[PDB]
Amino acid sequence: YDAYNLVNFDVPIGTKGDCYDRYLCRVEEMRQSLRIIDQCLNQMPAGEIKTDDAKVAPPSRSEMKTSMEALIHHFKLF
Amino acid sequence: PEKIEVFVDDIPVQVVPGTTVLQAAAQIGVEIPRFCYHERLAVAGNCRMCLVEVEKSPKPVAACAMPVMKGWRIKTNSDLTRKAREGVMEFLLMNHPLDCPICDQGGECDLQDQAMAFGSDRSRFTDINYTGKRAVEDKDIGPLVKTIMTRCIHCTRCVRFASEIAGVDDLGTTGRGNDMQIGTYVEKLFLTELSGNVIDLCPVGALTNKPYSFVARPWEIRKVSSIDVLDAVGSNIVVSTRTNEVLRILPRENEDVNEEWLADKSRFACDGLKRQRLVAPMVRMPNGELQAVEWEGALIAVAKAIKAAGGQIAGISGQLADLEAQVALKDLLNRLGSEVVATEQGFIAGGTDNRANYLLNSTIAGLEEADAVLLVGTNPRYEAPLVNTRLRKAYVHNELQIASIGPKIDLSYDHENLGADAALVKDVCSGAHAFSKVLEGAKKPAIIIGADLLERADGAAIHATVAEYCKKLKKPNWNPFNVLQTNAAQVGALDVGYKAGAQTAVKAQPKVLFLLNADAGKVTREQLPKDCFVVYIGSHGDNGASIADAVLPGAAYTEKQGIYVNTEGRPQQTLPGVSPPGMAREDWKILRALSEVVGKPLPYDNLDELRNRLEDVAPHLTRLGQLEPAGDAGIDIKLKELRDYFMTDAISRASPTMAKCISAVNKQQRENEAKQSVAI
Amino acid sequence: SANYYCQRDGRREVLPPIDLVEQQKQLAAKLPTPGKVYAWD
Amino acid sequence: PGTPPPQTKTKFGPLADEDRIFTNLYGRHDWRLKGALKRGDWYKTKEIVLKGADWIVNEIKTSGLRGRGGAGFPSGMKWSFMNKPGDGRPKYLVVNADEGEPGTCKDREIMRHDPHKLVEGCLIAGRAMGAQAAYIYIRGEFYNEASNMQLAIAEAYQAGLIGKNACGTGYDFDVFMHRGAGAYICGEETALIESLEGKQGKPRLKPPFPADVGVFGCPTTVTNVETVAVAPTICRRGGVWFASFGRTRNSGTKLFNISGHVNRPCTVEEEMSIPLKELIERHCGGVTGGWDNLLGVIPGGSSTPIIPKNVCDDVIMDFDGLIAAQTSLGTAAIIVMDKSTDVIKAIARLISFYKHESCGQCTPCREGIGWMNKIMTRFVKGDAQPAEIDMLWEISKQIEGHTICALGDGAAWPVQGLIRHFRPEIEKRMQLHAKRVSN
Amino acid sequence: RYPSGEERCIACKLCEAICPAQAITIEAEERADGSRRTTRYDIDMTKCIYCGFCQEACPVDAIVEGPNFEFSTETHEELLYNKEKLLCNGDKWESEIASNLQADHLYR
Amino acid sequence: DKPTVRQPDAVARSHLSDFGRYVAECLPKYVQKVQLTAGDELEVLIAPEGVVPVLQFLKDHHQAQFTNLVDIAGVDVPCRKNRFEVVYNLLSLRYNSRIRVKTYTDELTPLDSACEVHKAANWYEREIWDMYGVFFANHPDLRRILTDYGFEGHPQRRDFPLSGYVELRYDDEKKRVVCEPLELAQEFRKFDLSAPWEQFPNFRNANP
Amino acid sequence: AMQSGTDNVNTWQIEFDNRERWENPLMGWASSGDPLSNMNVQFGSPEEAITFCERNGWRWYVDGAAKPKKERVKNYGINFAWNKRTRVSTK
Amino acid sequence: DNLFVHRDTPEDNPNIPFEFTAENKKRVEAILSIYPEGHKRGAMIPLLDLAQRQYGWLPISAMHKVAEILQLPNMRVYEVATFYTMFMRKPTGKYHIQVCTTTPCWLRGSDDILETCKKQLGIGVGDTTKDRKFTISEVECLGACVNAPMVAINDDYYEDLTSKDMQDILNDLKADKISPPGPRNGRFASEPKGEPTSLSEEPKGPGFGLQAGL
Ligand SMILES: Cc1cc2nc3c(=O)[nH]c(=O)nc-3n(C[C@H](O)[C@H](O)[C@H](O)COP(=O)(O)O)c2cc1C
Ligand code: SF4
Ligand code: SF4
Ligand code: SF4
Ligand code: SF4
Ligand code: SF4
Ligand code: FES
Ligand code: FES
Repeated sequence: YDAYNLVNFDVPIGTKGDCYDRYLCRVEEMRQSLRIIDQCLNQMPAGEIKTDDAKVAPPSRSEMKTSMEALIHHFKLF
Repeated sequence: PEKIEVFVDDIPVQVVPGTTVLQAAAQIGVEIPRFCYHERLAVAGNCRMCLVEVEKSPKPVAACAMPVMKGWRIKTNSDLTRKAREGVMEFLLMNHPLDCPICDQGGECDLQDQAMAFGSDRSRFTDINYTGKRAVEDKDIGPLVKTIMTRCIHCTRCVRFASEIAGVDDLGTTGRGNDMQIGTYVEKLFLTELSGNVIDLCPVGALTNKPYSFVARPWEIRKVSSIDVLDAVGSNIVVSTRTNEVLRILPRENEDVNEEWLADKSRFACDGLKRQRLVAPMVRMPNGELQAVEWEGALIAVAKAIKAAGGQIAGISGQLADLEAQVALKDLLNRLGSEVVATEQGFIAGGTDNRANYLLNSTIAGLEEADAVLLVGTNPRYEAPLVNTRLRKAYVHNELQIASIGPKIDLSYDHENLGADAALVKDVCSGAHAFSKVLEGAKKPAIIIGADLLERADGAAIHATVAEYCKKLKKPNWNPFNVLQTNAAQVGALDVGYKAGAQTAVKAQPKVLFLLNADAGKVTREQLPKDCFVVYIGSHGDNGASIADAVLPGAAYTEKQGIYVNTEGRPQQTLPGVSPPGMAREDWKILRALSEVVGKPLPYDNLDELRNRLEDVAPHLTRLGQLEPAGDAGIDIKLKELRDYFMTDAISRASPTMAKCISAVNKQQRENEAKQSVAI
Repeated sequence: SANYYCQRDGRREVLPPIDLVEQQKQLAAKLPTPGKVYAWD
Repeated sequence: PGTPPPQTKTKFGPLADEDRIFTNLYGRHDWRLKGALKRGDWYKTKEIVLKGADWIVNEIKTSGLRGRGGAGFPSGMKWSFMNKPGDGRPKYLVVNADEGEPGTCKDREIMRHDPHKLVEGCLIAGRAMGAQAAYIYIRGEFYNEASNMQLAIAEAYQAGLIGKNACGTGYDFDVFMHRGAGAYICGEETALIESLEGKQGKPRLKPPFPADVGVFGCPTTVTNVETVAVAPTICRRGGVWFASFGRTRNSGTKLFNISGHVNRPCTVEEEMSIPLKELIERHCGGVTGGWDNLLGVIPGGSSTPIIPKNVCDDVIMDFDGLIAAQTSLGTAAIIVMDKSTDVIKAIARLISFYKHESCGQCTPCREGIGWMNKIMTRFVKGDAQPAEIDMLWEISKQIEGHTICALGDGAAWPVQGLIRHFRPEIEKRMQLHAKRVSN
Repeated sequence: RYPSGEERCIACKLCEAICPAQAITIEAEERADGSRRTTRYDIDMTKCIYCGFCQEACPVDAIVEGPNFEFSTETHEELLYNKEKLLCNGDKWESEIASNLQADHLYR
Repeated sequence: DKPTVRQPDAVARSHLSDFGRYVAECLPKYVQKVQLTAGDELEVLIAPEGVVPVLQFLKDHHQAQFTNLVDIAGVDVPCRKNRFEVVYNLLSLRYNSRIRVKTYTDELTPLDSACEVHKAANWYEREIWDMYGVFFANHPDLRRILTDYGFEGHPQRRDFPLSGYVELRYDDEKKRVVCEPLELAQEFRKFDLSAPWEQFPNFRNANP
Repeated sequence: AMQSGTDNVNTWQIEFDNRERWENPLMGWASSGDPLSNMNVQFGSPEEAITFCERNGWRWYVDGAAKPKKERVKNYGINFAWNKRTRVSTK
Repeated sequence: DNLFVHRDTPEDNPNIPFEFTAENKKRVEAILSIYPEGHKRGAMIPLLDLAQRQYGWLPISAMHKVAEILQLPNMRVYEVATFYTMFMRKPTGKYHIQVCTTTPCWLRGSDDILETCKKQLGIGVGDTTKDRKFTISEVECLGACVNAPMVAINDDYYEDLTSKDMQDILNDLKADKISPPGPRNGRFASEPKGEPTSLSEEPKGPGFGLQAGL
């Protein structure tokens, strides 16, 4: 979900099932999240932030203060 | 009239011929978006939102003006229909102003909801940085209508409602092309008793409620269903209450009573619920002026005056009194040894026994099927204007000939004025008159008599003879005898057994004269004796409370739950929108508490046993919304102008909107008189 | 140009759920698994 | 039954002066009643209106006469809609007479020079559909033409040819008059119904037809001046002489007027299915600067799309050949444009004409026509992005077919033709403006 | 407020419609010159969750999240903000709010 | 191409359709209807007498190891005759899939507890009992898990008010936190956010 | 009545009677001690609402049944008619 | 800069009167008698234009007189006279020059004609002179499009114009002399100029081309 298939990481797996294995799994999750963060800063596309269906997402404030359909959708969706 | 087979949305339907594609699709549930088609107006094509795709056709068809034939396949959810609706709607949205945050119809605009439902999501209008958009000047309409024609989409709903139902020709569309403007060519006041409905009929909001200017928003509104008591129709309304405040009054849908319309006195009386209200019980001190007195002291003062009266008491019903308040007053007077009760508006002698003497026996829904109607001393467009809308519909749709007996009146349609002589109606009962042949030759004839003509000294005689004429002309499932009584409380009071006429309580010489919400001023201090403890149980008290000795407060029709019976005899129930201001209570609760203070309490404690006693006195006074038809029934007009129409009731008298309307109408009258007299 | 909402309409392409028993009955006129086998050992 | 016979003729170019329906088009003879009586007009009218309405409508159906006012709807089947028995309401023949399409001026010349043909055709067509009155709606611009028509109507009343006992046949037919004031939307059939009823403008919707509800709530037929004026020649010369000209479906004789960028402007009467180059080159001169200097032609008025030189080099000018050349014929108006003038300002002038002459009832025609006027003004100026062109095409696809009458269709068509043909002209002008504003 | 001095809030009530804790109460009447501007604009800051939906739902830039957060009160009623308190906050904090809106409007 | 429209997963559609026909064939006594919704989710609509034998089946079969039970959800729809519906969401780690098992239950009619099948139903079936009154028979201990100890009523029914019936305040006469009838300082402003125009024509006749 | 849509009309609902709403002494807010003023419960038919009201012990009443059918005909040809009073004057 | 709403101009108020001449009253009666009874509203357009045959332009008093004649309220006459373009609600001079701007007239140089007339009179478009003598307005197609550079002065067509030719015409009109209508290049009516390519032969009389059986 949400570009987790475009990033590469390892999954911490414990053996004993005690608190020490869960603590080591959590700190290893903190270690692998650093390389997911590294991949996310390494590849980031230049594009829009919201979906462009204006009936499910609020439009830009310039379009709201300039155009009519964006003002109607801003009024309705808010 | 065999039905034909139409496949709409690949779904079979059997429709009678002559119906539109929009009706044939609304028979199964799917609705086509519309701007220039109302169900009660003429069909037109000033917008093109009704373009639906029928199969094997080159062009889309306008669904609100398409007589469908045998075996058409209509595709509402096709790609061509959605592309056509998106294109036509972005054309509608090209020049419209970005006024939604400062527009009072925002949140209930049809353009916003159809832009979310059927329009596109963005604008392709790149020409707003240069050459701009269209802007037009605001037209000068009076104090009921706020006009900004920049928001208008030119659908001519207002023009069609003025030309057909309202009857005034002052509205029209001027010019050609983008410059068409939907407004009057000159600065004129669009005066009509049905002007408020145009605010309902504008789909976008170019025409706006001017009393309801910038007050609230549609999602903020709590909507409560009730009835209006200002006119005789008993029209179903919805009241906009938000945070203990009455905002506006809108029509409610019923085909039998109002048909989605509302009079101006019915609609713009919400401003009168704030001015001149009664918030404290007031007792007349021996100094000479009324002072605000707590509830227990006022109740024991009225009880002391009742015990000092010794059974010589009387009570008069009101113009705007509740049915349950009248029942509580009658039970209090009958339990205290008084057999006399009264009503402000008089009636004939002996008409209380049969219901059809005092009912509009032909249905308001049936009056649109009339063929020839005779008005005996009434002006229906100022007494009960929705009856005049029904008569206007029967005028335009059926070949109707109407004659009026009395002075010169305008009915918004043509009519033959027989004269102001009384005995001419006997000529209508003689058969020698020319309109009598039209009345006997009609398929569904009717005769309407005003209540003010029945209050006069001839009265029952004029009530008798035309009733005999009705016994000469009757059709199955049709009662042609009709009476139109302006007071909403009159029919309920005569249902529960009120002796009509304030003179019946004047001539009884009461020591304590009870009054309900009565501001007609038919009784004064000069007709009353030297000592008379006048107790006024009302809501406003502009008149009839200055002469009272114990001014008790009360709740208005939007602040209490009660029954009102309209002129046709159909009982309806109002609902409490807001709380009463101050320490005002309901009138039946006040009368029950007064009976408990006096020492002879009424048996009912809550509203349910009061409704049970209503079943005990009349079985047709509890079936709300259901009309029981009655059997057979056995010249000057006080209301002939609009300024006479504006201030009939107490709530309309206390309102500043009606005073502003009379000021604007009189200003236009002196302006027209000065421009006419400067040419002489 | 060439942008129509109905070609890219996300909300209006949602259908009611398909009755899977009746789908076979109206379309007919290695054991089945609910997904691929994942070895979590 | 009546059918158009097949043509079986290859070349439609040359004609003879004896086959001219309007022998006094240029007004070299007397326009009054004596000139018409010595010119063969008003001859055998009594027997034509005495032989019955079915024979007249069968003659019109046999000749295959189509519409001459802007539509390809054939006139005989249109006239056959009022052979139904009446329901107690009077029947009306209404001849529309506005010709407000730019380039369209033939029937004005028939008003000024051959009015008795129009009056005799009105009597013949009113006999053919059972009508007893004729309403002709002149514009207020044509004041001398309306004076000439009223003088001819007064001469026909004095001669006893119309009115009570028209041509000694016992048929009553009074030809009335109406003068509208400067509306191009008047000229549409239902708009001219609503203008004869006293309302303004505003065409009515289709399924109540003019043959059904019509003028004053009475059934009528709206016909062109040219169709009515050629009706006595069809009824007199037989059903095969009129069908011997043109092709099979498109048989007739049409007044073609050539205007703009020619050394001799032209208002000829010509056979249908003539080639365009032969029609320009035979009579009335030709394109200024030669045929190689020709940029484009508009084969109709402002309702029809433009065609360029390479398309119009081999265009046969009937209805069906022009539809095969992707443009409507409509009314006849040949606007010739050479390479010395830009097409963009002229198409913007046509769209500004449609913006000025729309009645404003329909919302796509009220709003999008002003939108297309703004976009065409920017295209004249050059201040637009390349994308707007195809988007402007989309605006045409949101106006064509979505409106009440065909003024929206007739305004979406020439921009469609301009985008289809002269798109590199728009791109070159816009690139020139971009290089002007960038540097 | 506008640079001319008129208050920005046109009583359009999208902020109260979008306020998830429903802190904002707006009551509006027509003013003497015909403007739409409010008679009552109350924000319950003990109910306000500081989510910023009102400034996104404001068509004009009337309601705004100021830079101030040192506004702890001794008394519960003093956090019931009136229209005059909000207008005084707009008068006091106008420079930093205008700088933040100038440096942040192209992101929104 | 449409990049603003979510593309469904076909390999989660075909496998779930084949498995839905499989579970309809294996249990005709309890399963009334299987449906594959938009979003590639499979729903099984069982009888109330088949709560235990269906959820056991999906627990222990070789072709369906729905051994994880993530949540038991109660929905109160007061229009229907059996107003409550109970939704068991099951996750299969072996076949990497999800299923939803839905049943209908009235407040007086008990339901079979799935605590013998999945032990997470030891607590989730309490929560619905705390919020709807759905009695789960043969439960280990069916107590009140989330609301107050003196709370009378089930709050997440649609016939229960939003602000409740009572409030709590400290009484320094009784020296304790006492219970009072509800009086709000500002009432809940009910917004009428109803769409007068229908926006989905595909859901117009989805009720029969 | 200011809208022509009817998608919010077809659903029946039950509601409770309005109670006392008063001005707050401190601020201008509206306060109500009624817990059930904001609770409207949707139903698809009146009879299911009757069953719900009798099952939960509430004292019920019905405001009014729905209108069965209003037969209306809309003809475009009546706007332009001969010897009829339904002829329009505008367009 | 036309306005589709009416303001209380001292030259356009309803205070000033407007009565039909007794010579024009029989024309009003004949125009009313052309159209059938019950539908006299169709006599509206040849009535208001008839006011332009008496007054020069159309005031609001003429609108009120037409509404009084037709026994219908004023707003129908208002909207009909506002829709059409010849009903000049503004003051208009003695000669109303109409210069066509549309494409078949624009192709042969109507812009030079418009600029020449604007230099000759010194007024903008849609505006009258100070002495109410000349009025200009850009106008759409009028017909007679064979003669492209035309103008229309007081419903008279002045065709086939040149800038020098219309300068001579305006110099004749300024000195009160009348000017003949028609094309200015020696051409009588609409025809090919120079050679009789069509209708050169004599027209055939009656009795020619008659089918058998008539
Ligand atoms: C906007 C518009 C304007 C028209 N103007 C004219 C006109 O000036 N003259 C004309 O004869 N037909 C005109 N027509 C065509 C008429 O609607 C009608 O088709 C024709 O006059 C009669 O057809 P006919 O030639 O088959 O008899 C116009 C059509 C439209 C849509
Ligand atoms: S009329 Fe409707 S679309 Fe126009 S500004 Fe008002 S709310 Fe917005
Ligand atoms: S003012 Fe309103 S009702 Fe009248 S045409 Fe305009 S949008 Fe329609
Ligand atoms: S297409 Fe335009 S010009 Fe024709 S009726 Fe529609 S609104 Fe009038
Ligand atoms: S603060 Fe903003 S969103 Fe709220 S009412 Fe005022 S202008 Fe509208
Ligand atoms: S930031 Fe505060 S006032 Fe604004 S919407 Fe959120 S909670 Fe409401
Ligand atoms: S409402 Fe049907 S086309 Fe306008
Ligand atoms: S285009 Fe100029 S008169 Fe026709």
